[PDB]
Amino acid sequence: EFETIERFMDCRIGRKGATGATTTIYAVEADGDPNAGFEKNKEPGEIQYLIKWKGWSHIHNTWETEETLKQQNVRGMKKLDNYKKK
Amino acid sequence: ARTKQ
Amino acid sequence: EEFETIERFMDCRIGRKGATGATTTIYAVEADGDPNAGFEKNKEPGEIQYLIKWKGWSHIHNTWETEETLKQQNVRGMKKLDNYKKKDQETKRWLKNASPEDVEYYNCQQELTDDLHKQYQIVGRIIAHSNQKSAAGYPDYYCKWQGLPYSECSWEDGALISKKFQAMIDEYFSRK
Amino acid sequence: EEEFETIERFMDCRIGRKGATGATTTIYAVEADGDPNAGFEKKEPGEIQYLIKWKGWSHIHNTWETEETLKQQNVRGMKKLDNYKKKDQETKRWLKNASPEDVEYYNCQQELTDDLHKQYQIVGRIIAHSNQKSGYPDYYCKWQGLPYSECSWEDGALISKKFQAMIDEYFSRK
Repeated sequence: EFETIERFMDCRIGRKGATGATTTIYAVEADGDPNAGFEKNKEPGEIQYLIKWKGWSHIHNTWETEETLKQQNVRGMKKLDNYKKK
Repeated sequence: ARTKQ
Repeated sequence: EEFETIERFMDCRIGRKGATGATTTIYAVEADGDPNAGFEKNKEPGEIQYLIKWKGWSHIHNTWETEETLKQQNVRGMKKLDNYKKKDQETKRWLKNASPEDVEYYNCQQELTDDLHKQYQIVGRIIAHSNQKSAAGYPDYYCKWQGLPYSECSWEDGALISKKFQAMIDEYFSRK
Repeated sequence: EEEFETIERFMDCRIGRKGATGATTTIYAVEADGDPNAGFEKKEPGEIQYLIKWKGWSHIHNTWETEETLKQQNVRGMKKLDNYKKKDQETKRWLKNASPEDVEYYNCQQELTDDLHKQYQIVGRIIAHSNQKSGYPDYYCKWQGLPYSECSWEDGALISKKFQAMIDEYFSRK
C-alpha cells in the first residue's frame, strides 16, 4: 500500500509540522490550521508542497515535505525534483 | 496572536 | 529588540494627562474603563494626544499617544508626526472664514469618515481559526474587518475578540 | 542625490498586457489617451501587475506596475511587496475550498470596497486655489470618501478637465 503523487499544486514556506493529515481542507476547517499566522519569526521554516494524491479528490490534498514524502515511501518521486526547479 | 500586552 | 512603527495618524485630541498607551485601546477601555473617562468636564488642560494606527496591527490595537510617549517608545515613522501637524495647520488655515456652508460641509464629511474608521475595529466575519489553543483553551481567529478589504484580515487573540465578538465566532462554528 | 518614489499601499493586482504599466495607466491618462491594457486577452503574454497608491500623491495618480518596473525605478518600500503577495496567494488559496456562502460574502464585500477606492479619485470639493500660475491655478481638493487630512494640491489644468463643476462651485462661494 504505497500512496502516489499525481501532482504538485502549490508551494510555500510554513511552520515545521504543518504537514500531513492535519492539513487537509476538512481537517483544517474542523480542527483549525496548523500553519496559523506563520512568518519567519520562526523556523518552523520548511518549504512544503501542496500535493494532489492519486485516487483521491482535491479535498484530500495535503501539504508535505521531503523527509515526509520520503518517510512514507510514496511513488512519483520523479515529479518531485522535476518540480524542484520549475 | 499578540495584544497591547 | 522590536520597536513599533507609525503607519497612520487617525484622530487628534486633548485629554487627561497620562491617558495614553495600551490602556487606551478599545478593548482595554471596554474591559477596564477609559482612562480619559470624565475628561474635560472642567479638568486641567489635557495634553494633545494622537490616535495611532500601527504598522502590523489591526485598528482595534489603535492607541492614543503624545509626542513624548512616541519619542520615549522610540518608534519609527516619527516623520509622520511632522507631516500630520503641518497638514493639520494647512487645514485649520483655510477656515479663514469659509462660508458657514463650508463649515457645515466639513463637520458633516468629517463625521462620515469618523464612523467609517470605527467600523475597522469591529469584526464583520470570522474566516478561520488556529489548530493550536492557548493555555486558556482559546484558538486564534482570522478576522475580516468592516469597511476593509480581505487583504486587511488579521489573526487575533481568541480571548480578545470573544469578549466582544463571541457572536461571529458562534456563527463561524455554526456554518461548520 | 536622485529622486525616488515610494510605495504607500498596494491597491490591487491583475494580469495585464506586457508594458501596460506606469504613467500611461493613471485614469486621467487613460481617459486622455486610452488604456494600454485595453485589448488585453488570455492571444498574448501575461504579466502580474500591482495597482499602486504612492506616498505623497493622491489616488488619481495610482498606476499599475510590475515587480520589474518597481526595481527599474528604484522605488522604495518594496518590503511591502513581499507581504502583499504572500497575503494574496493565501486568499486565492482559501478561495479554492471556500463555502459557496463564504465566497458570496467575499464578492459582496470586495464589490463595496472597490467602489470606495474608486471614489478617492473623485473631487468631492475644491477648498482652495494657489495664485501662482503657469492660466491655471492649482487647487486644494477634498476627496470623496476621504478625511480632510487627505486633501491635496493638484494641477489645475488636470482637475478642470474632469471636475470643472467642482471648481465653478468653489468660485460661486464668494
